[PDB]
Amino acid sequence: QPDAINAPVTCCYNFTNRKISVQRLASYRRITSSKCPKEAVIFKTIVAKEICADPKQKWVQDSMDHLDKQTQTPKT
Amino acid sequence: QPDAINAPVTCCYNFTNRKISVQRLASYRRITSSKCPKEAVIFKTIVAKEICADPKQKWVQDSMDHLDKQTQTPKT
Repeated sequence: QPDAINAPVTCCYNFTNRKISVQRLASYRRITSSKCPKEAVIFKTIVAKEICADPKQKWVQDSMDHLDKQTQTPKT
Repeated sequence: QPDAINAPVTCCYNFTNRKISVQRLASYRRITSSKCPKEAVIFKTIVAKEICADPKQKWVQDSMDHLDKQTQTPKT
């Protein structure tokens, strides 16, 4: 018993495999819908160029982390 | 010479083929990216349930029209 199967499933096709400077990365909305053939990272650059990036990369593990901590500034 | 090929291409897979009441349709953002395997209509219902609908249907031709004229009210 599905429910809302006619949904625009936001998915990707390629992945910015170039070390994109964390500066260009204005934000990151990791894609991962159950209907997408492949997961990805929506590195919303500064120009709003949502770039799907392979989360299994070694440069997205660092960048995606600063975005993972670029919202609220923790304290010590 | 491409440019931004690692983009999250918002596409669909199925299409609400049931005559969805124009009331449920809160808005419509017709999908049609050059990377999507199929065009569609993002009938943003009231619950924000973006429903990709076949623009080649006979009920989406009427609904999609009221959405096509549900923004500004023309005058005579």
